[PDB]
Amino acid sequence: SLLNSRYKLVCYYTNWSWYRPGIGKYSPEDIDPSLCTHIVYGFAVLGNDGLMTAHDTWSDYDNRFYERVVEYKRYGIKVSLALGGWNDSAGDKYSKLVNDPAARAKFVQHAVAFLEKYGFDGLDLDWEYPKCWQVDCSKGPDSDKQGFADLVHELSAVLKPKGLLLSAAVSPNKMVIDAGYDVPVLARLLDWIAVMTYDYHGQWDKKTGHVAPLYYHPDDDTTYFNANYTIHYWMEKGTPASKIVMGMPMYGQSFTIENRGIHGLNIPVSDGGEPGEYTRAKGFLAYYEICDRIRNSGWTVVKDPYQRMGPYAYKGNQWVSFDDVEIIKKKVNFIKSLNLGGGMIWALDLDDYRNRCGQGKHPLLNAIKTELLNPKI
Ligand SMILES: *[C@@H]1O[C@H](CO)[C@@H](O)[C@H](O)[C@H]1NC(C)=O
Repeated sequence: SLLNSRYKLVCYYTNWSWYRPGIGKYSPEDIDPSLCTHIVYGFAVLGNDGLMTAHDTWSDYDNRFYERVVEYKRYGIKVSLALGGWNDSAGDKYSKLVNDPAARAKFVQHAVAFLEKYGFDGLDLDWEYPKCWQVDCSKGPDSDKQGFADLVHELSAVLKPKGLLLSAAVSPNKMVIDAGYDVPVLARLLDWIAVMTYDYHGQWDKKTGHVAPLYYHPDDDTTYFNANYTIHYWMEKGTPASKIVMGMPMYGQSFTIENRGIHGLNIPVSDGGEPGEYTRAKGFLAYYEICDRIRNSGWTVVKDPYQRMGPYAYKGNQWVSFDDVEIIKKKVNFIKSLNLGGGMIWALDLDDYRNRCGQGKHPLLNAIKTELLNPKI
């Protein structure tokens, strides 16, 4: 059992996975509580009044999704609510909040009342990102760093005496870490730091690349776009290993490659990949969409014999990089070897929870749990 282990397994739940057809539909009752130590609910958002509020009132309130996920506390799981996410981070509202001490003071008392009203065990901060709004460091003021650090302190001061948790999902990008994070403050105050060691590469690069490399690859344009660099950088900046939980993607980044008759890494790309039937997002495919293309649509799979990264798969002008069970076990061994706090997944609803691909239900997440519980490194 994971609840008896020395590691966390932090599972993100997404309320919008409900709005998918057929086998892609995901509900709170689909959560498998044997596979997580912590569940984080994505997402609440920052309202126009500077107060945390439900993003989807139809699901979160009218259909009681908050209560139906907090349900899983009865199994010994810690259930947190996440604030923010990529879409909520587009503008300046988080910046406006953290640069105004009076706005922070009002937000903090309301936020803890919000958590206690619905029974949440904690708050997860997912601002992407302080200073570098949606990764553009030219947008925000440097004071976002001190503002966010002070917000974390002020939340911790109210949450911790109540026994409530405080965590944050953070950038894997050296640039963002340098510009937006006061790492020693975050490392001291947060119960864990969920490092989003994925989306290193995607359609925005205009060439193919892996969503979540583990180690440096010779063809990389940087030394630092891999999980091994990222995790060591967080520690070098002052983060104890026990506070770090390493993110792992249950999905792939997809590409429409240019017509040049090649299919490897770093080949020119004209657009994101065609949307999947269930996830409906150009450039994105759930694992259960990827594994069906391999099994039943003849996509060719290319694996790294050195295991610096997971596989990629392609057919025609479509190309996708993702993590398979093999590289997942490698990443979890990495986690154990550095004595990190554990692992994190994005997201529950993107793994093959229905056993559509015949490897068993939740093949990626079960691979993580099995390897976390295996004493051998
Ligand atoms: C992982 O990163 C560490 C610290 O940056 C480095 O010493 C080591 O060479 C890396 N491991 C690889 C590339 O396999």
